Amino acid sequence: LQMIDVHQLKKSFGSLEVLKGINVHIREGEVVVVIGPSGSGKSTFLRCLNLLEDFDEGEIIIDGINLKAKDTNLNKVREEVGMVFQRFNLFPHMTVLNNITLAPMKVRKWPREKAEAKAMELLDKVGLKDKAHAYPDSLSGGQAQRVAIARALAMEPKIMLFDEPTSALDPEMVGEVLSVMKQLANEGMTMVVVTHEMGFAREVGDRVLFMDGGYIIEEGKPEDLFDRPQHERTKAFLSKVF
Amino acid sequence: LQMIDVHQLKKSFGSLEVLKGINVHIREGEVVVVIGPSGSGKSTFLRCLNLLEDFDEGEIIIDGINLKAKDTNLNKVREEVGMVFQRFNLFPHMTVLNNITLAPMKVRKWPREKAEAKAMELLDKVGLKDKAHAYPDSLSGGQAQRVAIARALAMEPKIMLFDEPTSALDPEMVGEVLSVMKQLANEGMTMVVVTHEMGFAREVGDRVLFMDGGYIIEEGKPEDLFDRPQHERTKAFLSKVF
Amino acid sequence: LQMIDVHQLKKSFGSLEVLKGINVHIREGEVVVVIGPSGSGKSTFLRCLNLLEDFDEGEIIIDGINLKAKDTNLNKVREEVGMVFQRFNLFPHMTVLNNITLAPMKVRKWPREKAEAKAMELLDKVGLKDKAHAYPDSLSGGQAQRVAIARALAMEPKIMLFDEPTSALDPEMVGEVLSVMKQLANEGMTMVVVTHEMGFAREVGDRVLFMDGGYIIEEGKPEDLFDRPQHERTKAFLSKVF
Amino acid sequence: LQMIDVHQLKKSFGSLEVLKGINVHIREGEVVVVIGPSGSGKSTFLRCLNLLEDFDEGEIIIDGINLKAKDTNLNKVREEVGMVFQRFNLFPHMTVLNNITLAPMKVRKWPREKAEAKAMELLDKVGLKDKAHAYPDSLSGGQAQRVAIARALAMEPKIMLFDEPTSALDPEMVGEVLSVMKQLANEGMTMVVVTHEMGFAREVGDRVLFMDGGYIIEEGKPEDLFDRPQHERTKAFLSKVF
Ligand SMILES: Nc1ncnc2c1ncn2[C@@H]1O[C@H](COP(=O)(O)OP(=O)(O)S)[C@@H](O)[C@H]1O
Ligand SMILES: Nc1ncnc2c1ncn2[C@@H]1O[C@H](COP(=O)(O)OP(=O)(O)S)[C@@H](O)[C@H]1O
Ligand SMILES: Nc1ncnc2c1ncn2[C@@H]1O[C@H](COP(=O)(O)OP(=O)(O)S)[C@@H](O)[C@H]1O
Ligand SMILES: Nc1ncnc2c1ncn2[C@@H]1O[C@H](COP(=O)(O)OP(=O)(O)S)[C@@H](O)[C@H]1O
Repeated sequence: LQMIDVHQLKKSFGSLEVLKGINVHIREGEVVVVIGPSGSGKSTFLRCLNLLEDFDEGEIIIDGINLKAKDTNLNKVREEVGMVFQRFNLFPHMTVLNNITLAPMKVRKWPREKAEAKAMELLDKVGLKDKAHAYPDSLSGGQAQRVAIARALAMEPKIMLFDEPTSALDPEMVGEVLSVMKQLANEGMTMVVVTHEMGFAREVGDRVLFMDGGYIIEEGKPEDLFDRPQHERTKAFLSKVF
Repeated sequence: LQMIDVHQLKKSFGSLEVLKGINVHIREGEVVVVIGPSGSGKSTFLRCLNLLEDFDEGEIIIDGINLKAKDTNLNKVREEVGMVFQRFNLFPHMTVLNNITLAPMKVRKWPREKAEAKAMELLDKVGLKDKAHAYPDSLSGGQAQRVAIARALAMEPKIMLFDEPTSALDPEMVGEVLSVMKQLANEGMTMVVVTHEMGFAREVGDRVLFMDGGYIIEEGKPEDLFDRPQHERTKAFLSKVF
Repeated sequence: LQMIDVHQLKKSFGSLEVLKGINVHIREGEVVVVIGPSGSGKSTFLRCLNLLEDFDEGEIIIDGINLKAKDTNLNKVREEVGMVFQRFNLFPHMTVLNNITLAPMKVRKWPREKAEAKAMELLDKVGLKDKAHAYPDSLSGGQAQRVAIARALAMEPKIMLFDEPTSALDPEMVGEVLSVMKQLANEGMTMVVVTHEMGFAREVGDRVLFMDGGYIIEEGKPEDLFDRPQHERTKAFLSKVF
Repeated sequence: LQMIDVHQLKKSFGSLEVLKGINVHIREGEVVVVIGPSGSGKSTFLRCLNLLEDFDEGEIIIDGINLKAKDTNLNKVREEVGMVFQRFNLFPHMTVLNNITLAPMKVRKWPREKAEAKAMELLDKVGLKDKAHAYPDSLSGGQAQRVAIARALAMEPKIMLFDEPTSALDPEMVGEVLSVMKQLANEGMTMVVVTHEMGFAREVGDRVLFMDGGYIIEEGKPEDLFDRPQHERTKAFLSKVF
């Protein structure tokens, strides 16, 4: 039924409880956009979904695989979840092409040639096939972020997580990244995107999750939550940032 | 998380097992369209959601109310779920106005004045204000189905069930009913619609459920399931519709 | 002057030269019927006149506007040319009415009321006023093709292109479509029609263009070209529709 | 009559309508400054003039060339319009000289000697003739922006666009760049400058365009618009600036 099933997820960092009982259902092929004030645990939530973070209480089931089960291979689960961070996504001492074939070649044992062809295909999809042999330090922010997306997709994941991938870029470079993300959404990839770009949220998001202080205060279709919020805290957040 | 939660639902008629274990998650505000071969249990399924049919196995929770809770709770489920049939939704020997107010007054103990006011606003919603005092025998099939909707809505339900609502209608009379259902969808009503109007599904439906022989064989976004069906039984059914 | 002026038009799809020097003059109000063997470039020619294809060599002037001039707005020219394809002409997720008012409201900025009123006039003209609120999937081939025509005319174009609009229809629904086309011809609309229905060409065509292998082998009034063709290739082709 | 002619321009990202109908007339030789609240669409507007962004409605004509004209023709627009961004204008891994000659040689097919002669002439223009063989990492931010201008100018554009050209600079380095831009203005260049440097605007601008939420709320001579604004939105923004 769901590609991502989260039940009463709780997470603390010592004395500080960040996630206070998150409940989420995301269907395969759905694009879920997460918004909310800072410190609400948006990034922490993504990190949990990417297995970069252990969790205290709750249950997380990815593609029918409970992360707490005996027979669960967490590295295998980590193979089906791709993630793009706000900033440093590439190894600097590696070329674009090699950054992309590294995991597929190691993890999925693809021969160097099967990996590189797939990488050239993803580079073309993001419009940077000509940068295959360049190093990250020579890319613009917008180009590096697109390559970061190609790299994550090279593992052919079932889910793609995005933690404010454009929040850092200058306005000129924002579109080229969102454009790739939109293209990716039209392809049926299950996506979870933390972002402040409400235009992208409305246009390509299937559902929006309003996270505030460790809780999902409201949930709903973009149109319904942005223009018909049902909770004052939601209207509050939406008004102040407008 | 879900207005309608269905788990491993099974329904048999002694020997005949109509529902072979279906699972469904419908969120508040979603419009779900159900399509599939005859004898697949689509209608029986709806009648289980409305407590019109009892089930042998599985679990059903509507708006947080389990369908196996005390009757007193089941009554609120009954009141909160509205349903429109192929035909026969109105009492033929009763005016349009009286058909609409009957249940609110009798069940919700609403007073005459409040019930009629609501009924009149609803007649405006479906475009049949001037038909308030007419009898069903004086309405076209298209106007009768619209009155059926206003009647189901008079109870202020949180969910609206439609079982092939326009199927008994001439093609010329289908649009006006679909138009009203679309308006209801835009207002955020949780809807479960069993229909053959595929165009309507593409425009108004959030998800489509393909049922075949008592099983939910495929589920997905209308465009995805319609244009790029993944399972063979789905493809087979669509090759007869498209 | 000349509603359509094409000089030495050449078109290639890679190393495949499809049109190799097309020359055509079509004055306003003329109904030009294009015939010829398969793969002659008939559809390609129409695609070019509708700006769906960029051409390699030659000139194309639509109502005095050269498509290669620096001050030419190619989009404004596309607004002037309506097209009806052999098959998929309507958005499946929209009603008949909404299919027709989409471009007029979006492109010509007509308020909903002015667009819908004009859409109803056209629906009536094509005899489908009672289908305004129906969806494409509920239409027969014949009805859908007539709505496709109604839709194209909604933009009030100066030219109407038809790529074998009845070739796909059963012989039962061919009539209603040609009928609308005949009525459109009687109204003075400049038309270009690719068709195999030679009965329509003789009756409504002001001129017939015999295309073969990317060249216009012969041109002339229907009677003259069908009854007394001058080129043996023209006679060869006509004797075979026999 | 206008080097830049913009009519009812609209640009949207889903429901987000960034530009809501902009009309702009800029004559050859005028210097137009654009000011306004963040999110008004100032940068998006400039990106439309340089064919970096595509638009939904209305039309743009640059130097008699329409932006919806054939490509081979749009390339001439791209060549005639230069632009300086707030930060990333140069390739950090190549020298000042090579940065300036790159496009001229690659795009305009200018030979090396001609390209370098022009680059040297332009370096004298911006006052960095001794920086020809330096790398961007050895230039102050102010020197780098002056090189960005020389670089944009090497293509001999008819129009120069500036998107907050000095905004990322220390107040101490803002003057040297404004000085170059002032010189460029005295030379008769058509310029569009999105900037917060009001003093510069009063001296160098022929007109000012105040943008607010996708609209050009007010326009006029710098002194008139700044010192005696007519509209409330204009007054409101200015109370935050002066
Ligand atoms: N590793 C670690 N160790 C200790 N504390 C952490 C850690 N990571 C986050 N935090 C804190 O958790 C809160 C949510 O961070 P989050 O970034 O998830 O909030 P948003 O993404 O909503 S801004 C915020 O105070 C972060 O400072
Ligand atoms: N009361 C009763 N008693 C015995 N059998 C019944 C009964 N009611 C239904 N059936 C049968 O259930 C199947 C699904 O009906 P359903 O109408 O749910 O299929 P669809 O809605 O998909 S056409 C089909 O064979 C119906 O003949
Ligand atoms: N997009 C594209 N890409 C590659 N090739 C194409 C394309 N479109 C057409 N062709 C070919 O051009 C020829 C004429 O097609 P045309 O349909 O114009 O011939 P008729 O209309 O006379 S049957 C025939 O081989 C078509 O296969
Ligand atoms: N690619 C993309 N996708 C979605 N939304 C976008 C995109 N690009 C811009 N926008 C938005 O356009 C608005 C104006 O940006 P503009 O930078 O033109 O405002 P100013 O220059 O006035 S600060 C603002 O909300 C920007 O967030």
